[PDB]
Amino acid sequence: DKLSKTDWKIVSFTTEEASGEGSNNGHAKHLIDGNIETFWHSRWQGGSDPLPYEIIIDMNHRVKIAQIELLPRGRGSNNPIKVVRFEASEDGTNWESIGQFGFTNQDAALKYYVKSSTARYIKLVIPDGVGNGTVAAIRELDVRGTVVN
Repeated sequence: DKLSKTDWKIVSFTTEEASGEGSNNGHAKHLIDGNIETFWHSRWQGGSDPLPYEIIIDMNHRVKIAQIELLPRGRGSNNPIKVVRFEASEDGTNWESIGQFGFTNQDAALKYYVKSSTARYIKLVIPDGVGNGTVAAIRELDVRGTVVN
């Protein structure tokens, strides 16, 4: 029961790879395009960007969030993210932490049982100081929950 991402938009991001993966891969928008074969990648071409990394998504729906999933690059790639965090916001300005979790570069989705929260906006954070590096790649972010009418 993953929610439809068709209305989701990227608000902002710290870093993406806009050139090195071609026009149709590597960008922040590739996190939410529903395409398993594309991924957001942190910048590598022309040099890296320093941690922390964030990506803010406007779902364009208000959602009571039950779980968030991340689908790793996997496939034997170097993608050594260790720790991820999520934040959520009703209004886009006031943010709450909804949990910190582990990451491993497996092929199956990672399922994150976040703090129960209601939000229009979500934020993926790859923090500094916890042994993450500057190499990060994620095929999909998904949300399980219920749209508020």
